Amino acid sequence: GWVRPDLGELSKVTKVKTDRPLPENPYHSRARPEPNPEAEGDLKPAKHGSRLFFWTM
Amino acid sequence: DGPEKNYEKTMAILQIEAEKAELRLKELEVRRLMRARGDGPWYQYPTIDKALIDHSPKTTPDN
Repeated sequence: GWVRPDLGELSKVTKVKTDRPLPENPYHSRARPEPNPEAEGDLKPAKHGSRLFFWTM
Repeated sequence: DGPEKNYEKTMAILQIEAEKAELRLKELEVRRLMRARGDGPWYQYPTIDKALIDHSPKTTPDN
């Protein structure tokens, strides 16, 4: 009592109702480095302008 | 002009130049600290972005 699978029918992707728990860390990844100190605040005029050599502004 | 002109005006020259002087010294050392430790907004060099990597299942299982 069997049925020949139709062409393409057997290649269909399928869902499996396994009861195995999800692998939390499949790659065994470690702790990741924390991000760089983020940027915040508002842009205010540069104090005393360029401040390069004698340029007052 | 009297002495209150040049006196208060020279004060302004010195105070502005002193703040400029100390800001320069801070910048030299801040730039040094940023280049050495790297935990700063600038002096950060390009790294490969994650979004380029692909998480789709591959042909081989062990990946």
